Amino acid sequence: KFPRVKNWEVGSITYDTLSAQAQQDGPCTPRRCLGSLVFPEQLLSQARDFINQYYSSIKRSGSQAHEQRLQEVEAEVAATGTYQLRESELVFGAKQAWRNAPRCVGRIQWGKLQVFDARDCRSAQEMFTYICNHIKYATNRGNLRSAITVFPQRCPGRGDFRIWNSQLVRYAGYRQQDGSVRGDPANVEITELCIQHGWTPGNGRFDVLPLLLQAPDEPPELFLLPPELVLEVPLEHPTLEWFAALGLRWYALPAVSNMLLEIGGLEFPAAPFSGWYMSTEIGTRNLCDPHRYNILEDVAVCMDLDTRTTSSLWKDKAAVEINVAVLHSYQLAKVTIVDHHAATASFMKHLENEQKARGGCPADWAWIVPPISGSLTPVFHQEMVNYFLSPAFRYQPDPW
Amino acid sequence: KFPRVKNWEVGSITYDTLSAQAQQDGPCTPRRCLGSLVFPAPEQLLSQARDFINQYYSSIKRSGSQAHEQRLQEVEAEVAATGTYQLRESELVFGAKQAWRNAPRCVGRIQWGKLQVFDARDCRSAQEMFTYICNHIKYATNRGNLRSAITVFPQRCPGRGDFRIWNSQLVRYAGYRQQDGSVRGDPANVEITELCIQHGWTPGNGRFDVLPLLLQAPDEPPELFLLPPELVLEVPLEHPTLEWFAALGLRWYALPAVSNMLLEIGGLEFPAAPFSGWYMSTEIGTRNLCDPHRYNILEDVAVCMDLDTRTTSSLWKDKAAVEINVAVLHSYQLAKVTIVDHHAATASFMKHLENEQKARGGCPADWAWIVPPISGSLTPVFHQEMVNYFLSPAFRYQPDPW
Ligand code: HEM
Ligand code: HEM
Ligand SMILES: Cc1cc(N)nc(COc2cc(CCN3CCC(F)(F)CC3)cc(F)c2F)c1
Ligand SMILES: Cc1cc(N)nc(COc2cc(CCN3CCC(F)(F)CC3)cc(F)c2F)c1
Ligand SMILES: C[C@H](O)[C@H](O)[C@H]1CNc2nc(N)[nH]c(=O)c2N1
Ligand SMILES: C[C@H](O)[C@H](O)[C@H]1CNc2nc(N)[nH]c(=O)c2N1
Ligand SMILES: [Ca+2]
Ligand SMILES: [Cl-]
Ligand SMILES: [Cl-]
Ligand SMILES: [Gd]
Ligand SMILES: [Gd]
Ligand SMILES: [Zn+2]
Repeated sequence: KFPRVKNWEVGSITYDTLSAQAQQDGPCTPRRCLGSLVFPEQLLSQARDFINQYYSSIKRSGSQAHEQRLQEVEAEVAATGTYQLRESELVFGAKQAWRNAPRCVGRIQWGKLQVFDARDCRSAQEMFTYICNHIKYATNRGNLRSAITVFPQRCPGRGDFRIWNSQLVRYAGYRQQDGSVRGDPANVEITELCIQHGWTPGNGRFDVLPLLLQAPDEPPELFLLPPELVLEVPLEHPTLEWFAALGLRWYALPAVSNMLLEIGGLEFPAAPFSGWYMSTEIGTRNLCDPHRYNILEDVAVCMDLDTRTTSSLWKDKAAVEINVAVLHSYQLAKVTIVDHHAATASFMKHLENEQKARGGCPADWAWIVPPISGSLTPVFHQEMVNYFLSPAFRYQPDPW
Repeated sequence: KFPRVKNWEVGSITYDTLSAQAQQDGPCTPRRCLGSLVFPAPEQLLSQARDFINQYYSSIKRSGSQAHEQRLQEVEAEVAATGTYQLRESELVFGAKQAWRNAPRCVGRIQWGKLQVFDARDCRSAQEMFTYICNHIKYATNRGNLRSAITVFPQRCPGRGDFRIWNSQLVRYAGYRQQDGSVRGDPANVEITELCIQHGWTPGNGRFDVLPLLLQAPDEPPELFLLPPELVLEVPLEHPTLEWFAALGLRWYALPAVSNMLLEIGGLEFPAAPFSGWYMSTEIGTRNLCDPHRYNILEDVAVCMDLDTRTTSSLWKDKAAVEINVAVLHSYQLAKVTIVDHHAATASFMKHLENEQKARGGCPADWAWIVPPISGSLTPVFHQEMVNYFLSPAFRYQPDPW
């Protein structure tokens, strides 16, 4: 009943007792495992259990304020069918939802998160101001700070607050008459929407898209980001002088804007959150994936590698140097970044901390292990258990 | 519906209808996924046997034929009289290929139809067992042009012990528990090393001493057999442009030959059935030489490369690991020993998935084992969603016989 979990480098054994509290159901069955797939009024009951967590979390369970909050939420839903979080409960739910994210390797940071309460928002012009506060605060001139801004919860009968962009900062993706893409291929859909709802297309490879913000029961509105607000890093290499001339750049702040936040039965469909980057996210996935910028062969040609036989490992050598360029360029510009060795070493520490805090830690091995040098990191050798705890971030249908 | 599967590099979508035919259950539940864990009766014999016979007769496009009806009836009668049955030779060849085809953690399954099957079911002693194995090693090594092969020893049957091969692989390097607590040699092989000494093997003291074989005939303690040095093809490691690398004095063996799994065909179980293919270079380069709990040479190579090992942000570990993998591929190709790099291996596996989709409507695959241990997202299988499940016939783990 309690999964035995082994670390093969060390030989250490633990048992995951927290997986018993798995509140929902994942995609796997005894017949088949689907862990590799990317996407695979009684509201009182969720509301009740989250409060118990909260008061247990502050060592005030069954106590005075515990029983009062319970009858409070009961009355609020009885009167309207929904209820309101205390600002502190909102802070706690935000951090827990990060803490419970099985696919995030950055969770050693989960206690330090800046929660911006924006539930008093209405109109997209106010969304936009909340967002620029967030962006300015989180960027902090390159010394990055984690943050989330929470827009009003979904409620019955009412529209919804949605940010149509998947991230707050995204490069455009233009299609050409030869079928291909100039810019970021992942953004061809959001880019044509931006154009169609007003935006004037640039023509470069790193044109920052506008924001398509949507307030309850109106069409979305464009909002162009001030250029001094969006901090970017020109990519250069410590020793390959031609690398800079490739013209590659990326942005400082990874800020995800299209995931739904869920707390004690409440659902916040706009709650963007930001941290800082792991270097492999930029250098390996964003620039070297075949369906993203796909620059691997360009760099290999420039390094004078032999590209007509797979066994010279030219793909591997070019990838490492692109990651070195990324790390060097962010450091040179004093923008917070973390390499996959340091990050995976801190996730090991987080697993050990959580093994003592709550008896385990939900983790998705395929997303924890970095996309280069897998077995050179300690998490490759760590067995992991993936389950869904609440509160949580979840994917959600596109707003169309 | 069946599980919808997506390739993110191409955009394409398939449905894995084959998984619906999964018999034995895996370790996952709707509560929790254990996909990352390494190691998580007459009427059931007949239903497995029946299903296997049906598979065979589909393979040769003779389903429903008279021979198909008669072989089912034949198997039914033998189980009713003896409680077990015997495979025809053709069923055994087909069964061994299907088990390979069904193995979710093997990336080299493009080759599953080209497998040499040695029938050793009439083996009667440990000496005959050793002779079958030397012939296997000789056939498969083939002086460096490796050929896939399996030797099937007699099946488990009631009232008699199993044939077993105590070694996990036919060729392994000794790992000597050093006196100060460390290890000289391969640390993965400390247990089997100590069992060889205790069974009368006089050990050496190198880092690359080939272990002898411990073979167990039914109801008998294991017997010790020395592999003839001329049978064990080994490759000295050198680097194409790092001339000091040869001074490390690194070697690895040509032939990867797994000897401790159980083969299961139509309900029958073969506790000894060693199989061998050829290496993927990351198994030697990354895992066997750079795992911290294996030969753990990564820091030493990095210093000799004059890399800045005092901070992770220079990516010295990645750089050294690449050159170790370069050395392995260069050294095998120089010695004329078959080897495949992880880009070629994973590209051929993508071709296999597409054939299997057309042939059977799916393919069981364990993503964490198919994605190679370096450069994952640079290979195409990284971006391929996969469904993991158990089909039979199958290769299975089994308890250590001691
Ligand atoms: C502060 C430093 C952080 C680092 C280095 C980091 C790193 C990562 C990485 C590498 C992933 C895998 C994403 C991918 O490659 O597609 C991920 C996923 C995720 N992160 Fe973190 N992250 C950080 C902060 C945060 C914060 C502040 C939150 C929320 C409060 C968060 C919530 C999540 C969630 C929900 C996912 C899952 C998204 C998905 O499934 O694609 N992370 N993170
Ligand atoms: C012909 C070239 C072959 C290549 C390149 C190859 C490659 C591999 C690799 C890289 C793995 C992962 C193993 C690890 O990381 O330890 C694996 C596993 C496996 N292979 Fe293959 N293999 C080949 C032939 C064969 C053959 C001939 C068989 C059986 C007839 C076979 C059956 C298996 C099985 C059962 C596993 C999984 C073992 C486990 O669960 O630990 N392979 N193979
Ligand atoms: C705060 C933070 C820090 C950090 N360092 N990194 C992240 C990245 O978080 C995500 C990354 C991705 C990319 C993976 N992929 C994109 C296309 C797809 F949506 F189709 C499937 C998922 C999707 C998400 F939703 C995410 F939250 C977030
Ligand atoms: C035929 C063949 C070809 C090839 N190219 N390669 C292989 C490697 O097959 C295995 C290799 C190993 C040793 C590596 N390691 C042992 C401990 C562990 F079990 F924890 C994880 C795997 C164990 C197995 F069972 C295997 F099938 C086999
Ligand atoms: C198909 C496969 O599940 C998919 O490529 C996953 C695998 N692991 C990943 N890991 C991270 N960190 N990010 C990803 O987008 C993915 N993608
Ligand atoms: C804990 C983890 O599952 C373990 O280290 C696995 C990961 N993936 C692997 N994949 C392959 N092919 N071989 C392995 O030994 C492993 N080890
Ligand atoms: Ca045209
Ligand atoms: Cl990104
Ligand atoms: Cl091996
Ligand atoms: Gd040049
Ligand atoms: Gd040289
Ligand atoms: Zn699973």
